Amino acid sequence: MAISPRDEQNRSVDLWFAYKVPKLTKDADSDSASGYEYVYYDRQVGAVQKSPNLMNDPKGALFYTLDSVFGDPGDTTGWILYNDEMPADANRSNNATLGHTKGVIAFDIASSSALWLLHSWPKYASPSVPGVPTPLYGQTFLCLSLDLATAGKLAAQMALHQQPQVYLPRTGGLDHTSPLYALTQPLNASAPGDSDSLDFKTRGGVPFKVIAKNRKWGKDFWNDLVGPTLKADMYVETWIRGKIPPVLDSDGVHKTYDIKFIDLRKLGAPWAWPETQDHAKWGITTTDNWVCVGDINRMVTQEKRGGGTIAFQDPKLWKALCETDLIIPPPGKTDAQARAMIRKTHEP
Amino acid sequence: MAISPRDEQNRSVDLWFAYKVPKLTKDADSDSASGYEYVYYDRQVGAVQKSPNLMNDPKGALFYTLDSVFGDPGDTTGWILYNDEMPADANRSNNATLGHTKGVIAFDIASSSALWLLHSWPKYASPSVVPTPLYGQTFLCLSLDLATAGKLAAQMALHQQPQVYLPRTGGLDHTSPLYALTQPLNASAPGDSDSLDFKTRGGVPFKVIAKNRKWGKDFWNDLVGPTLKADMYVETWIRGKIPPVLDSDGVHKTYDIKFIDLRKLGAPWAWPETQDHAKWGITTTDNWVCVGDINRMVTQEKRGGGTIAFQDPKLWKALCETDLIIPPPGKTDAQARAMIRKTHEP
Repeated sequence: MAISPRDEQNRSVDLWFAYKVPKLTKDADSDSASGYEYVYYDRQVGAVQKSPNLMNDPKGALFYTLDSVFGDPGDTTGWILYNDEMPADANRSNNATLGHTKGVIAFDIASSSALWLLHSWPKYASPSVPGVPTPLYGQTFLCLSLDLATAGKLAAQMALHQQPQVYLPRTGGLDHTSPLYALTQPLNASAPGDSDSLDFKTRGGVPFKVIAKNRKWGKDFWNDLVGPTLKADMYVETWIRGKIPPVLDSDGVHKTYDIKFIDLRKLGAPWAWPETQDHAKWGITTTDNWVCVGDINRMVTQEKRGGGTIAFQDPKLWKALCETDLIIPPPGKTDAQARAMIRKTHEP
Repeated sequence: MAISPRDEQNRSVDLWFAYKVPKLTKDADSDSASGYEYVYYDRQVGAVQKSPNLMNDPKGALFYTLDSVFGDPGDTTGWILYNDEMPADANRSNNATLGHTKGVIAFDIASSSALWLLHSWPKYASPSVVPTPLYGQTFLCLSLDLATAGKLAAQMALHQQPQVYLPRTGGLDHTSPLYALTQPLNASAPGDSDSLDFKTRGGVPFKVIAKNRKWGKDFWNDLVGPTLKADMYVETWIRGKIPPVLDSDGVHKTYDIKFIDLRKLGAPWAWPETQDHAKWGITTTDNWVCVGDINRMVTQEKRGGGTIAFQDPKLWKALCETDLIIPPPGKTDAQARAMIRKTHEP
């Protein structure tokens, strides 16, 4: 009854991760993937595996987690929802200056418990309308078990840097002095620095960092902030960070050759797809097993808006994500030539 | 020194059209096309053919036309520039409630002459100062008299509501509709669309068919087609996103399916329609060619914009024959065409 992430069988769990696949076409009558299939990971199952559920079913870690919050809240249960693209039932108009951060912070004062769900779905989530979010993209999800003090400290950072667009909150009787309450009130883009990083732990003791940029930041979020904060290089060499132009097949006909693919087949999830059909808001380091899941994608071109990423160390998840790389060269080209075309997208 | 479109040899011409190719690559070290190559058409040459020039050269119809305006203007020469994405030297934030329209109206009051250049480049043009080469684009440039340019300006003030920047009035009287286009656009438009008939100085009839920000229907099938009393040729248009499709190696990939192919016009390139601004269309009969501000996507913002429509059997046939359909692996031409039509769904 304390607020907690829920796993695939509705059991309380300290942390979970999911990678949802995009909608993928088999033929005119059927999809290979609807876009709600996913792989699931937590440290109890100990492996990244294909889920038997669809994410929009009323089953699986996402539903069980959010239903445990919204379904029958206590007198001191509350929540903060935010999204730069709010769902249709939101209680405010859009503010285009706020951060491109999306998520849910839920809490219960009496039990001193909280959770944080990070996702990248536009128009999600709603506390009373099961909205149908888009199936078209690969996406990642991270859900963490928190104590109330950690949720408050996180909300204080977000009020300063990420500056999320908060909608339909429930305060559960919070003191107006609480940073959780302050996050529901108007924000001031005032901080003099351009970034911030904080250390936290889950209730289970798993260390993580929240690494944020604000509207002043104009450099490379990944190589100039995240990497240096982790004291490790981001593994970027096969990232798509811009557009590859159409590539010649033959006789002057140029086609999309994606070159870089994300491949989950080693995890029992029988799908591989272009990185351009992926939100690509995760990254790993080349050493020390850091996994980052967050608000900011891999494109060199970015807006001057707040946002951040969660970083934590996980050898098992790091290995699984490392092994999702798939490089397919265009016709007549080598692997080295394909890698050079990918790296060219890193040029501004 | 009367204002006029200039052709590929820097001679005055009543009308010209250009189709610029996107940047196209062979590998990381070589490109098949820089994205400044183009085919050119006017009624004097009477053929749609690849230009010897690049559009960023200090020659060719685009350079010669704009240089005849910006290069050494007389005291009565002026211009209205507009773009929903203003260039950097405007030093102003964009107003997203104004129209998609991009272009240049230039004029000289002493000679009662004007020209209209329609283009689709963001952040362009600037009277003193590199536009993206990444997309296929169309251009149209028309010779107008000052009265016609003012009638067009009056329509724009109501419907397209273009975002004007760095104007030069050339001493325009403030009661001119051209001058009003440089002032804040506050007039309320009646209805959600408008269509007007015009002619070039050379007598070529054209229509300007415009929607305003209250329009929420299909610009092409519900406004343009009915205005022209013809059907738009849309059956192979990409009007939405096609998901990745399964290949035999077990991986899902981008298959473009619909390509734009200029090889029969001497330009040895074909490319995905998704790498094309696709702001042109033709009808199935009566030889209508439309070049404008509005692309083919079903999803549209509620903002102003329009298209220029005129009849030209020669350009119509050239554009019609640029279709190229390539099915995904294992699929037939019929299945490919059904996948394209699927992008037309609401």
